[PDB]
Amino acid sequence: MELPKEMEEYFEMLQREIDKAYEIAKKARAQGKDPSLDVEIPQATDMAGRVESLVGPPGVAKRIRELVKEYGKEIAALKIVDEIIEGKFGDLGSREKYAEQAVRTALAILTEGIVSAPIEGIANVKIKRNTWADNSEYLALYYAGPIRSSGGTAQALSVLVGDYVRRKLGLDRFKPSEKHIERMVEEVDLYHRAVTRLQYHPSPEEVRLAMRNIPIEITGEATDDVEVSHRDVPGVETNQLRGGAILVLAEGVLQKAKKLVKYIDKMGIEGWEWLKEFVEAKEDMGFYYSLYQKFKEEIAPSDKYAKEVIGGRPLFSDPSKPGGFRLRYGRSRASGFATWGINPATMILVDEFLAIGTQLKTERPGKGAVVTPVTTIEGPIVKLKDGSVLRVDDYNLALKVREDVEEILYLGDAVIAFGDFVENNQTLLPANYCEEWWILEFVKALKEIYEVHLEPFTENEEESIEEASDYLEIDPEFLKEMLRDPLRVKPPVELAIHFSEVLGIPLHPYYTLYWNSVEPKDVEKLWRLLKNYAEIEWSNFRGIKFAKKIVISQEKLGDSKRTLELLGLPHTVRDGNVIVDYPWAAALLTPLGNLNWEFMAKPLYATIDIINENNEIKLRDRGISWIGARMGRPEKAKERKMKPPVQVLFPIGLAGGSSRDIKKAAEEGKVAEVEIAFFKCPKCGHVGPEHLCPNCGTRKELLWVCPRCNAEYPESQAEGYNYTCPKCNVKLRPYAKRKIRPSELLNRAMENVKVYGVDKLKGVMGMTSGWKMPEPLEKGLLRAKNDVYVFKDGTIRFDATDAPITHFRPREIGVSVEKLRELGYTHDFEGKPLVSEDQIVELKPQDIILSKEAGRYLLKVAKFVDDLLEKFYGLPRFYNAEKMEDLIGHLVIGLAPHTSAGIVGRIIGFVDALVGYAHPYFHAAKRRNCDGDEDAVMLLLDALLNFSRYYLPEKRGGKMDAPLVITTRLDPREVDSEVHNMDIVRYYPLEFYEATYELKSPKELVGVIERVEDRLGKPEMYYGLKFTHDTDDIALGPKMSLYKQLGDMEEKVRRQLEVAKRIRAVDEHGVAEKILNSHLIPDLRGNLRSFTRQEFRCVKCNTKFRRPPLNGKCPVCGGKIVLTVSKGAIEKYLGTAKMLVTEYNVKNYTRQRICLTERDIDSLFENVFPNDICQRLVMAR
Amino acid sequence: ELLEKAKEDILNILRQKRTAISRKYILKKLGDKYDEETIDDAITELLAQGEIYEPETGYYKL
Amino acid sequence: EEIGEEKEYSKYEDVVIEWNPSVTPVQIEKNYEVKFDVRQVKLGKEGEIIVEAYASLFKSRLSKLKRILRENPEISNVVDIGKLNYVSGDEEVTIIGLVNSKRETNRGLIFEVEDKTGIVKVFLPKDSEDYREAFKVLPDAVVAFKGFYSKKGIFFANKFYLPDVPLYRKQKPPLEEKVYAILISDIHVGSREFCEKAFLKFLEWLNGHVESKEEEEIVSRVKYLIIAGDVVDGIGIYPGQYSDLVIPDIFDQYEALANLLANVPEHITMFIGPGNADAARPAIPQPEFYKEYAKPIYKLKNAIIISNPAVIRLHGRDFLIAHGRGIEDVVSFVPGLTHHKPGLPMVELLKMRHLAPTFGGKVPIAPDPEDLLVIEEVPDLVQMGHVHVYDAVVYRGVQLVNSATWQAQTEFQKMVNIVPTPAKVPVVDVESARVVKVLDFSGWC
Ligand SMILES: [Fe+3]
Ligand SMILES: [Zn+2]
Ligand SMILES: [Zn+2]
Ligand SMILES: [Zn+2]
Repeated sequence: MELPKEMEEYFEMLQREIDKAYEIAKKARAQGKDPSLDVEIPQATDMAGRVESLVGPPGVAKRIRELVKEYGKEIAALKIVDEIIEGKFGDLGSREKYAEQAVRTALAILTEGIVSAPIEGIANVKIKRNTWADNSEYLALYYAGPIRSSGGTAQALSVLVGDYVRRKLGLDRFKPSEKHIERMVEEVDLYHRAVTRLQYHPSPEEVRLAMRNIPIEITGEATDDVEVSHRDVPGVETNQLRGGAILVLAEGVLQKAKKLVKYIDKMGIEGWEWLKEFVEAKEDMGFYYSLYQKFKEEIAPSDKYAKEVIGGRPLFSDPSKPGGFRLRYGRSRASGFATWGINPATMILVDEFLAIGTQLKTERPGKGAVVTPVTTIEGPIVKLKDGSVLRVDDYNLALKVREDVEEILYLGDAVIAFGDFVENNQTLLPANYCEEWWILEFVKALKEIYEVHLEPFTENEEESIEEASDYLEIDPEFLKEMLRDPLRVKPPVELAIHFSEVLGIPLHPYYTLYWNSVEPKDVEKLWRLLKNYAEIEWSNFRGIKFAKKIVISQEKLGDSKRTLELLGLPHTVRDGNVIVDYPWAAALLTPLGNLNWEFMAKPLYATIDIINENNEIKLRDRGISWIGARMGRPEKAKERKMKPPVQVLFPIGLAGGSSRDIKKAAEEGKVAEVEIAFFKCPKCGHVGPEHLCPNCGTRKELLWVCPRCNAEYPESQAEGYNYTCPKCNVKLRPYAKRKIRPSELLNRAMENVKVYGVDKLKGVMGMTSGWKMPEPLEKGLLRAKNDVYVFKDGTIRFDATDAPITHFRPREIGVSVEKLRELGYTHDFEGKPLVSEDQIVELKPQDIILSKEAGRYLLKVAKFVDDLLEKFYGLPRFYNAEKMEDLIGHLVIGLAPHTSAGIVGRIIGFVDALVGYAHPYFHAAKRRNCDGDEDAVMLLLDALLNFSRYYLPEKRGGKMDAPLVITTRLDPREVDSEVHNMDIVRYYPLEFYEATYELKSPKELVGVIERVEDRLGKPEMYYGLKFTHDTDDIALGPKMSLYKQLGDMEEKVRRQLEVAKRIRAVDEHGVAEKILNSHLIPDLRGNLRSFTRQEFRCVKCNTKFRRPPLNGKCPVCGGKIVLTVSKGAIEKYLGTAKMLVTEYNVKNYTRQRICLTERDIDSLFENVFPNDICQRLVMAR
Repeated sequence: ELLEKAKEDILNILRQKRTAISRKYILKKLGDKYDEETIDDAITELLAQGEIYEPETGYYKL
Repeated sequence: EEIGEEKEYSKYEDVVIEWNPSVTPVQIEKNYEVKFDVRQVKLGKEGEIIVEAYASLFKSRLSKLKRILRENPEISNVVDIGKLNYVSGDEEVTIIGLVNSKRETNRGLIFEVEDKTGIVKVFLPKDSEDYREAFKVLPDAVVAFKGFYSKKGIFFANKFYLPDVPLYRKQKPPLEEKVYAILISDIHVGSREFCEKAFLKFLEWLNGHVESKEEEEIVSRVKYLIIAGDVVDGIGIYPGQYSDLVIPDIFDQYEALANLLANVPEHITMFIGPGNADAARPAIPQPEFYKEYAKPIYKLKNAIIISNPAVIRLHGRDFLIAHGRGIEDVVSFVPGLTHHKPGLPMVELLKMRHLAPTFGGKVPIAPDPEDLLVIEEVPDLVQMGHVHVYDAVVYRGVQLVNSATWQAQTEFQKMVNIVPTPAKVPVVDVESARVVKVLDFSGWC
């Protein structure tokens, strides 16, 4: 392969910077003040290295690299398993060890070594006997909690790997009894009913079919404390729920059966026929009148997204209702992975409930999405309080006319890519008529009539432009500008009519009204009124006649005014008349022939069909496909703190209070008894919790204790004794319960780093790691001074929502061209040299764009790192940052909460939104989607200096969300599978739009539109991607959602209902009922039910009593006893419920329920202490 | 004679196109066979008799 | 949930049942009196007052049950827990208090008894004669212990007492004529499983449409009829109830109940009390229905509304009537006392002298300053419901009857595996306060 010498240089520069950071990290770590004498984050460049460094076995990288090129990705796993069992990698011992190692390695290879399933999801592998039927050996797999967040596709492959391993080792099947199957059914049903709603709910027949054919056992430890009826089942050691096993069996082999059967047939495994069988068994009249019928029969509305409504989260459009979101096939610069494109104008007019990064609950393509501004598509159409109608297509007009808006007749447009349709396998909804379809028809007509060749969206030859201009009698500059930006440059209405009457193409979509949104009888009445009582000013362009003004009195118009509103026609009301202005009178009167042929209603016909039957200029359906959506989970750009904030990993016990303040304990001179580890100096004999001797200056050795005789042994003698007490023959431990004096330690640290002005220093109550090695207090002092926080492994993290980006302009991120050339950028995406800030530059795979809050936090982190290097380690400073613009060109690590591997990035700019912009490959490398997910970023040097494997929790799940290995190069072939469906074409062709009306599956035209998968393997997968829609700015619009500015629920519901009232495509009475059914009534009923079974708690102590003490005081403290659930908790949502009942048309069931709830609350507290809806209800009946 | 042959050819050109064609196109295509004056006279006579009409100035349709 | 479209239903407005001319009822004077009723007694930071109310409730319960316990002649030399230190080793004493915890060891039982003055730990050895009773006592019940004390801090007991029914009773005077009474409960009007035909046949029976001489004589001597709770199915008791309702409006439910109870003859008096699915208080004790919601059952000329619970005197005998929601607490604690035999749990409730002792389980208790659920005076007959199974037992002279239901098996019941016994009716004799006949209408269902 021949790379353009640019990608190789890019990767070489990245490696140079990584080595530069590692040099100082290694020089600092070798002084001896830290748990290890070397850096604890190994670096790898491909999947083989990650698999070797995560689960082993040693020497697997070479074999993996050979076999992947020889056979492929899938079969190399089987070959590695075969080699492992044969003993080519050493002697492991028992067969359980071989089985466990083989399963872990195979799963790591198949999952590409990123998801933490092989390390933490699988707990044990054991060989068991069928003691109930035949006493034959069978293989069992044990699962843990972390498997519940490992993805559906990773749970299913574990069963396949276990089956292959048990087949290879020479074992028998797992033969269960009826009690086992009944227990599994009961467990699944109980889990769904009690703890969490499963994403896929299988029927008991499916569960029995699955349990009767799986050759391995799927068990695990108890995760939830919910008892099950069936008990004492042989071979199962617990009587509580086993969440991991049931979630695997429900969301793997069942939910993802198609992927599993694909893998099975590709690999060649035998014995999985039942899954294949289950998969295969589970699966006179006008033109537009018939298309609507076929559309409804083949695609039906879905209301799964609107089932639940939370107060403060409005509903924007009803399922498949005109007036909602229009559908436009395309991909913007900053959308496409799972992200929608939305005009900023409709963000404002919905009371700013939508900001950049807000998640939507979509209906048609998938389940969720993220919003990103696109300023080229259309915006809302509004009706003012004086009767005027406007089209809002820009930010400023929306900012100006917001206060005068009475109704939102149309929301606007949504840009959804074709790759989403391919990924989710959704039938193609018929396409609306837009600019690019029209421009393709235009160029095709020119080619067919005058033999002139032109190409949209590019630069054409001058001779062809001149010839076309001569044949069309227009300015060549206008043609050149229209053919390269057909979405921002539009012709006047007379030119559109001329094009339609000369070339034969339909009318321009900009001047086409929503003709199919009204019935033909209304148009007939409007025609009669316009013919009878209207004044029209006519004009002339070249022979052609077009209207210029319409003035008709309001009394004669009558109810026909609603037809104009439903047609989306701008007009004004003044002095008792309605006036239609220049560009829209022609749009209204040209499709009707300037009142030269009479409009008559005809059965089995639509408005556009009647227009096209008798007219010279034809039309197309501007609006035929609509999509609904709902709000959920606003954007996040905050920091990351432990539940009580922590700044040092030093145990303090209860000597610091609730806040766990070490400084407070030092001030009072308290003595704390905590569980900690000590070190011993070889020469002087000092004992303490530090690593370097305060007197000698040498490194100390760990002390091992015996829990019975309490004898101390250094590390050397412990290794000599094989970590066992000679007198007791018991296992030694590295920690013991000891008493420490915080004052002396704090004073020593303060004198060590010359930091004195600290008011608070927060630690932890007790350590979770097995070693229980504490952190130096100087790091905590510096962290407190610089106001930064710490995580469970010693690193500092920042969490933000992720959004895609492929192309950018230097002016959006505040970076000059000179800095870009210093970074390495030299050309734009069309090949021209980089000289201006307005050009568009393609983005490199590992370059990221941060937010401004991220910059503000990382500036503090950089100051902390510099202070640490200067004072604690005695080394030169590294960052030297005074403003956040000084971090441009440095490195970070990206991580996801369910992974054990990170990826290195570079900072090139900042934006003003609350999202994290990066290349789609970057997010795919974290096994992540751009539909409302949040990831983490941390500075590289901080991670290298401060991360340690000794601080990690001992329990399963402690290695999740930790940088165990980081990747330095990005390869699209080993990132994820969703990004392989992303379309990278400049513009969709005519075949797509023509095949859209036939309701074809997206798999029938994958060869027409180029995708990422077609470039895999070749050097062209790193550069050359394209986009369909442009955007002026990627951070234009509101930044914070309105949901964060509201505290009370009454205000939330009031604003939500106002938004529902404003929008035509939302029925406010339906919203009022859903709120009561889903958020308000359940809370009131639950609180009223829990008030009479509550507990009582003392204030001084925290003892819980199941019934009140008789004397009214705590038996021990003597303090006051308070309630747990109060009267204020059963009445907070009652006024809002009464208002909903009294102002909105809800059903009688809900009214009576709320009235009885009010009566019940009034009645319970009886012995302790004319216009209303309840009184009218009880008086009417 | 030449006019009789030319009108049929112009009718043939406009027939297959099935839409309005600019005068420059017919002038360039029929220019080699016939001089400009004869083409203009033929267009005027065809308009006078009436089988074609002129929607926009300079564009001719059946 | 999801409420669907409107539906059309009937409210039994054309159902007329007439008296049979072949039966002439006997003329007997009527002696009924409502001895006890909740409405007879007349009982800033809110949390303070609520805590005070609960404390006063439990103090009142302790005082009442102590006054009951002290009537036992074998109970003497009672000492206060706070004054236990004065007790000598040789001297034996008695302590009376509530029960906080009951834990089982390999050598006996260990309790925690709390009084108004202190809390002490009690040890009952496994060889004690009264050991099985201590293994079945529910928490929040007033018990008594007898034994010695230790300076170590453990009270060593050798006897255990409960407030029970006395073993001797006086023979009441006879009656000039014989009168019967009918006990029913759990009608559940408005449900899809409500047995209309069985109830119509029951109404035809009370009007003298029979085929046997014994039934002819029984129907002519019935003067009372008692209904205890769950007269309607209510609305919003559990999610998905709309799809299981024929009449989804509570006003029309009470209208249908009144229309269907207007065919009871004039010479029969009815006593109706609230339940758990009715328009009443959300926690026991319940004063009465809501007048504005349950008006149609107030206008019947031969019906008087009672409370949950209430005591009714009929010709000199006391009838204790409650819905009986406390049977679920006793079943969940003591092993072996399953459903389908609701008599033994009732015996336990009677011999603890409290209708719902446990607090914090599956029975709600309202914050009242005084405890009205203590059985102050020993009754003659106790009636309950809420379990949907018929049973009858006798304990030391009193009769315990659980009226069946008129609602067939539902999906919720067959999920939890309980089989109801629909359409079973007890007939009691006032002179003896015993069930003498059970009527069966399950064939028509
Ligand atoms: Fe009931
Ligand atoms: Zn030393
Ligand atoms: Zn030892
Ligand atoms: Zn206390």
